[PDB]
Amino acid sequence: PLMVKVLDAVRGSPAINVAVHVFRKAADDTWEPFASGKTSESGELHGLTTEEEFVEGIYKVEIDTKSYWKALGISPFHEHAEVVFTANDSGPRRYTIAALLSPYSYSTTAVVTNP
Amino acid sequence: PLMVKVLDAVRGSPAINVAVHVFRKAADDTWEPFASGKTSESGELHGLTTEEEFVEGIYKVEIDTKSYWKALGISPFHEHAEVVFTANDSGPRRYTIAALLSPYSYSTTAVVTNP
Amino acid sequence: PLMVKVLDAVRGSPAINVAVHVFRKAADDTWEPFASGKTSESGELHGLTTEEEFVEGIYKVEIDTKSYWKALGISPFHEHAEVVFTANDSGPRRYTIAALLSPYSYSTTAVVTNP
Amino acid sequence: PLMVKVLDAVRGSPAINVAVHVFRKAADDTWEPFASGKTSESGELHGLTTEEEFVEGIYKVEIDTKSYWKALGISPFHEHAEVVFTANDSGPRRYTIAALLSPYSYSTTAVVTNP
Ligand SMILES: CN1C(N)=NC(=O)/C1=C/c1cc(Br)c(O)c(Br)c1
Ligand SMILES: CN1C(N)=NC(=O)/C1=C/c1cc(Br)c(O)c(Br)c1
Ligand SMILES: CN1C(N)=NC(=O)/C1=C/c1cc(Br)c(O)c(Br)c1
Ligand SMILES: CN1C(N)=NC(=O)/C1=C/c1cc(Br)c(O)c(Br)c1
Ligand SMILES: CN1C(N)=NC(=O)/C1=C/c1cc(Br)c(O)c(Br)c1
Ligand SMILES: CN1C(N)=NC(=O)/C1=C/c1cc(Br)c(O)c(Br)c1
Repeated sequence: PLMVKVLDAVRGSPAINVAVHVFRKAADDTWEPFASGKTSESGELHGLTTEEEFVEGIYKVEIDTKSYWKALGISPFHEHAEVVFTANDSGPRRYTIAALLSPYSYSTTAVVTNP
Repeated sequence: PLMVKVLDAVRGSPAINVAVHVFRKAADDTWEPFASGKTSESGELHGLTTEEEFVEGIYKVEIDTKSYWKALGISPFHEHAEVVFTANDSGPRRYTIAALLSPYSYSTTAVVTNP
Repeated sequence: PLMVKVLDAVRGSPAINVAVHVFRKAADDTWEPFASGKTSESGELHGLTTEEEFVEGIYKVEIDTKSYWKALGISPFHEHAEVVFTANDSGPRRYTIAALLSPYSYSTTAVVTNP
Repeated sequence: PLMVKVLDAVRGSPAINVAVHVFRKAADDTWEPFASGKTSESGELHGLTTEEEFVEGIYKVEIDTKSYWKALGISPFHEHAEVVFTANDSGPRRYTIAALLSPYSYSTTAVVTNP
């Protein structure tokens, strides 16, 4: 139900080995750890959560962009990219959180499907 | 070797049934028809060409965005989105041409892989 | 030295009356309030800080995109757009933080100039 | 009434000295030259046309992105960025055509205002 995809707009490629941390806003309004991983050779991170565990709520996806650009010898602007959204608030959905990265810019979109 | 993917940034979904026409710049410098199709339920168009036929050159991918937005009752700015690029000019590659659409904006990127 | 500009990709217009909150990372590694305001009729927010006060550090620009869309007869995907970056690490610069908004996507860029 | 602005997502700067060519679709359905220029140090191109001359029609803005990148020690993906749109179909408007450039991606938006 939750997948993250990261692309590199400088090289025209998947962004490989990018670290991702996912949080859920708790009953008390603080950010509780939820899931993490690194992108694959296809720039994708699967297997973050299960349908059962991915209940309605506010989630934060942090994508560690800065370390990615440094490893490539390219000077970056942002510390990371943070995507904060409400999930499943009309019922269970499958989410792809995509990020397209440049050193001084990024784009993020959600593709939300109903099985 | 050539795939086109189209996303809708208003609805957060694949852009389905979007018409695509692909041209190749000919020896004479004019735009010759090459391939066409419509996006699927996943917003993807596969099977445009074969490795054999997809030789080096300048290609144009025209995505008929205007008809897409009209069918949805949303007022659009652009007539279409046109992506013009040189392909295979360091050797054969697999290309994904992605377009993320809004009524008054679009983003396009290429994901270029080497099998 | 710090300006925020916000555009609406649905309407093709400035995003007016968008609330913005700016934080700076403190010596103790928490987010200290730094500046705030709302975008004007041109989608711009000037007058956030002064050259003297805008020293080197990690800054967070929170753009309250959800309320913008909730006001217009949308229900968007994101809670807000956050832009986190290190400022003035090579000396004083002027920063424009731009954001282009759609209901299920946004893009953000920085324009960094040396006066 | 018509302005073009071009930004560089790699450097976080205006894209300076970018060539732009503007065409209008003629009664006979071919592309007639209309206006041209190069972006300034602010990445902007003003003075393309006048209110009197900029009547309703289909316009094409060609932004010569390849030469921009070829000058800088890149070899980009796209030959150019083309933006094709109907102007003034509900009456006279002022248009800013913005483009944010990366080597393998670009985004383009319109800001359309009613003076
Ligand atoms: C379905 N639904 C409606 N109509 N309004 C909601 O807030 C809602 C939430 C929801 C329901 C289930 Br069952 C589920 O597994 C997940 Br996750 C979310
Ligand atoms: C995500 N994205 C953004 N933010 N700008 C884009 O052009 C874009 C494209 C995209 C490309 C592929 Br390929 C893909 O599988 C998915 Br999902 C999205
Ligand atoms: C490989 N190569 C190099 N080094 N410079 C080129 O222009 C080039 C082009 C090319 C070669 C093959 Br065989 C092919 O199937 C495709 Br289509 C493109
Ligand atoms: C100039 N400089 C260099 N070379 N490395 C730095 O970290 C740095 C920081 C800086 C200096 C001044 Br004076 C200033 O007003 C601001 Br604001 C930032
Ligand atoms: C105003 N108007 C309406 N209502 N429908 C149109 O097609 C239209 C076009 C138009 C009118 C003027 Br007078 C003008 O200077 C420019 Br230029 C465009
Ligand atoms: C144009 N644009 C795109 N396509 N993606 C962006 O983030 C973006 C930002 C933009 C930034 C400034 Br500064 C500006 O004056 C204008 Br007019 C637009």
